[PDB]
Amino acid sequence: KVFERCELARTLKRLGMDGYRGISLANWMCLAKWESGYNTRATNYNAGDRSTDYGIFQINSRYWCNDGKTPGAVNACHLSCSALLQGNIADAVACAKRVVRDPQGIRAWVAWRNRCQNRDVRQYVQGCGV
Amino acid sequence: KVFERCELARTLKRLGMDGYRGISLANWMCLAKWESGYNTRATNYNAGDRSTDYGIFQINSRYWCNDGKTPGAVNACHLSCSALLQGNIADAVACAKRVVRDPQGIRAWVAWRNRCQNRDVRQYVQGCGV
Amino acid sequence: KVFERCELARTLKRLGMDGYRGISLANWMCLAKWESGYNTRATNYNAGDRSTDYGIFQINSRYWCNDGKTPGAVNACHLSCSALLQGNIADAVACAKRVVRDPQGIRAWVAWRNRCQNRDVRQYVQGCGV
Amino acid sequence: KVFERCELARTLKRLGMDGYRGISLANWMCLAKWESGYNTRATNYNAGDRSTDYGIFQINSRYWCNDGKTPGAVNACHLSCSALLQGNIADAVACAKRVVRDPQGIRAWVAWRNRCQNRDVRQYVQGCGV
Amino acid sequence: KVFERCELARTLKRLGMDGYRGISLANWMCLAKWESGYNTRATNYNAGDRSTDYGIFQINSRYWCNDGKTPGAVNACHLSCSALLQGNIADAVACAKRVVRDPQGIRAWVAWRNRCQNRDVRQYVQGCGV
Amino acid sequence: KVFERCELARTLKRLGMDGYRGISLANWMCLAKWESGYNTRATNYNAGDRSTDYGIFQINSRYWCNDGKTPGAVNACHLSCSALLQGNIADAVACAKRVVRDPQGIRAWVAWRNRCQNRDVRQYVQGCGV
Amino acid sequence: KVFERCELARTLKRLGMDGYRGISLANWMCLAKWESGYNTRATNYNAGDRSTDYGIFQINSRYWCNDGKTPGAVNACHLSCSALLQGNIADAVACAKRVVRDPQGIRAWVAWRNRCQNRDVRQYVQGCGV
Amino acid sequence: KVFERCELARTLKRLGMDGYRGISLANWMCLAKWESGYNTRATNYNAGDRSTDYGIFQINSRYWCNDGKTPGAVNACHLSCSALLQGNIADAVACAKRVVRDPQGIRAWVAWRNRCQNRDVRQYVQGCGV
Amino acid sequence: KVFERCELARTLKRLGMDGYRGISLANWMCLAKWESGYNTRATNYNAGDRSTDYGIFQINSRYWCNDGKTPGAVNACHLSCSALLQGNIADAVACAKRVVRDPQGIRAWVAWRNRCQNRDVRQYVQGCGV
Repeated sequence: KVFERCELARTLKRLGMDGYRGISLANWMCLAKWESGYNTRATNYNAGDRSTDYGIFQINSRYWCNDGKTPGAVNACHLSCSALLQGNIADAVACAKRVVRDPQGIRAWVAWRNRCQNRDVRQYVQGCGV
Repeated sequence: KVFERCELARTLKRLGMDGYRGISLANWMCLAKWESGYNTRATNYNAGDRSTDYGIFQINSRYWCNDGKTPGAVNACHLSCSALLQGNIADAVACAKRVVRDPQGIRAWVAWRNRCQNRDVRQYVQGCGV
Repeated sequence: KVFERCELARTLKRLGMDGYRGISLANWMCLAKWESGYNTRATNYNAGDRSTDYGIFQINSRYWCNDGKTPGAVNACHLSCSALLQGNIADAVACAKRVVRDPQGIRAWVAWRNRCQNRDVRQYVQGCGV
Repeated sequence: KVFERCELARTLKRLGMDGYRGISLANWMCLAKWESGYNTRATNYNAGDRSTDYGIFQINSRYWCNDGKTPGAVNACHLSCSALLQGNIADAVACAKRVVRDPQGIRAWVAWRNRCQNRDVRQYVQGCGV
Repeated sequence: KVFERCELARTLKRLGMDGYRGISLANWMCLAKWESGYNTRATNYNAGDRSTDYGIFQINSRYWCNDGKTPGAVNACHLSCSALLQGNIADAVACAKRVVRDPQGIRAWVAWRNRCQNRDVRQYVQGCGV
Repeated sequence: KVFERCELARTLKRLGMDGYRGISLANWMCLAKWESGYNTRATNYNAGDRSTDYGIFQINSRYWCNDGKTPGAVNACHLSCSALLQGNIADAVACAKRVVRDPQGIRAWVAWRNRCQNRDVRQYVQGCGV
Repeated sequence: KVFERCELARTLKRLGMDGYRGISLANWMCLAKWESGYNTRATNYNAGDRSTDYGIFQINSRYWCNDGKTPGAVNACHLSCSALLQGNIADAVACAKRVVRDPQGIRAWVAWRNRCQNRDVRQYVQGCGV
Repeated sequence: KVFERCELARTLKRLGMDGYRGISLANWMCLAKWESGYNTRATNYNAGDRSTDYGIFQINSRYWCNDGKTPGAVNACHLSCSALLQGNIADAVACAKRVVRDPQGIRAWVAWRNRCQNRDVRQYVQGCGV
Repeated sequence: KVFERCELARTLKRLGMDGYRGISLANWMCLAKWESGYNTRATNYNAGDRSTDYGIFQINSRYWCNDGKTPGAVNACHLSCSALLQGNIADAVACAKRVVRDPQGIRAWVAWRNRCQNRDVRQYVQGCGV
């Protein structure tokens, strides 16, 4: 028997949660491969009120670029005049007899098992409990 | 028997949750492969009121680019004059005899099993409980 | 027998939930492959009132670009003069004898099983409980 | 026998839920492949009142682009002069002898089984319960 | 026998739900493939009153573009002068001897089974219960 | 029996959580390979109020670049005139007889198992408990 | 029996958590390989209020670069005129008969097991407890 | 029995946590290989209020570079005119008959096991406890 | 029995944590190989308020470089005119019949085990405890 009685108080004006605006979860995972890279800000834990962050506060830019006006026989396969961009330029240009991405192989992800769990995600106010 | 009695109080004016605006969940997962990369801000945990963030607060840009006016025989397969863009430029251009993406292979995802679970996602206020 | 009696109070003016505006769920998943990348903001957990975020607060841009006026024999297969865009430019241009995407393979997703579960998604106020 | 009696109070003025505007669900899933990427904001959990977010607060843009006026023999297969766009430009242009997308393969999704479940999605107020 | 008696109160003025404006559901799923990507805002959980969001608060744009006036032999297969658009430009242009989309393959979705379930979606107020 | 009685107080004016704006989770993982690199800020833990960070506070740039005007026979496979960009330029250009990425191999991810767990993610206020 | 009674006080005006804006988690992991390198700031722990950091406070740059105007037979495979960029330039250019990345090998990730766990992630205020 | 009674005080005005803006976690790991190098600032522990750091406070740069105007037969495979960049230039250029990265070998990551754990991540205020 | 009673005080006005903005963790690891080198600042422990650090306070640079204008037969495989860069230039250029990186070997990471742990990460204020 976890407890005979609670007997918390002889008087009380309230018990419980007012204005609960919180967001709760159990975002745990069980996998074989994760790719979360290629970002401009990442995994930064900032505790405290009135936090602030800026990628670029101010940029007074004037800009000229020329990838053209080329009178030559062959200009090909080229990324050029890229600028003022906040983010990732990935696999931008490819020139090939054959291009492939992520071929999944022969019998390459077979018979893999997961047995992962949690008991509860609970936010509560109780006079006595277990 | 978890408890003989609750006997919490001799007087009370309320018990429970007022104005509950919270969002609860159990977003746990069981998988073999996850790809969540290629972002401009990611996995940043900011505790505290009045938090603020800006990707680019101000940019007074003037800009000229030329990828044309080319009198040459062949200009081909090229990303050019990209600019002022916040995000990801992926697989932008391809020139090939054959192009493929994600071929799924021969017997490449067979007989894989998952047995994953949770008990509850519960936000509550109770006088006594188990 | 979980409990003989509740006997919470001798007097009470209310018990329960007023103005419950919350959104509850069990968004758990069991799968083999997830692709959630290529975003401009992602997985950012901001606790606290009066939070604010801006992708670009202000941009006073003047802009000139030319991908034309080309008197040459062949200008082809090219992404050009892209600008002021917040988001993802993916697989923008392809030039090939053959183009394919996501071929699903031979016997490539066969006999895979899932056995995943949860017990409850419950927001409640009760005097005594189990 | 979970409980002999509830005996919660000798007096009460109410028990239950007033003004319940909440949205409840069990959005759990069991699958083999999920693709939720290519977004401009994603998976951002913002707890707290008076939250605000802007993709672009202000943009005073002046803009000139030219992809034409080309007197050359062949200008072809090209994305050009894209601008001021918030979202995703995917598979925008293709030039090929053959174009295919998502061929589903030979015996490529056969005999796969799911056995996934939940017990309840319940928001309630009860004096005593199990 | 779950309980001998409820005996909740000696006096009561109400029991039940007034003004219930909530929306309840069991949106759980069991499938093999889901594609929910290509959005401009996604999976953002905002708890708290007076939340606000804007895609673009203000844009004072002036704009000139020219994809024409081309005196050349052949201008073809091209997306051009796209602008001020919030959303997705997908598979915009195709030029080919043959174009296909989603061919469903030979015996490619055969004998797949689902056995998924829930017990209840219930919002209730009861004096005692099980 | 964890406790005979709680007997916390003879008088009380409240017990519980007011204005809970916190975000709780169990983001633990069990995997074989993780790639979270290629960022511009990462894993920075900043405790304390009024924290601030800037990627570039101010940049008054004037800029000229030329990758064109080339009268030579063949200019090819080149990234050029990249500038003023905050983020990652990955696999930007490829020129090959064949290009492949992430081939998944023969029997290369087979029979791998996970058995990982947690008991609870719980934020609560209780007079006595276990 | 962990305790006979709590008997904390004869009078009290409150017990619990007000304005909890904290973010809690159990981000522990069990894996075989992690790659978190290639960043511009990393693993910096700054305790104390009013912390500040700048990547580049001010840069008054004037800039000229030329990778063109080349009248020679073959200019190829080259990254050039890169500048004013805060982040990572990885695998920028490749010229080859064959290009591959991350081939996954033969039987190269087979029968690997994880058995990792935690008991709780709990932030709470209780009069007496275990 | 860990304690007969708490008997903390005869009077009290509060017990618990106000304004908790802290971020707690258990980020422990169990693996075989970690690569966290190639950064511009790393593992710097700065205790104390009003901390500040700058990568480059001020740079008044004027700059001219030329990698072109080359009339020679073959200029190839070269990184040139890189400048004013804060971050990592990795694997920038490759010229080869074959290029490979991270081949995963034959039976090279097989039967490896992890059995790692923690008991709790708990921030709390309690009158008496164990 | 760890203690008969706490009997801390006859009067008290508060007990607990106000304004807790701290960030706690258990970042312990168990592995076989770690590579955290190649940085511009590292492992610097600075105790005390008002700490400051600068990579380069001021640089008034004027700069001219030429890697071009080469009329010779073959100029190849060369990093040139690199400048004003704060960070790491790694594996910048490669010219070879074959290039490989990190081949994982034959049976080279097999049967390795970890059994590492911690008991708690706890920040708390309690009248008496164990």
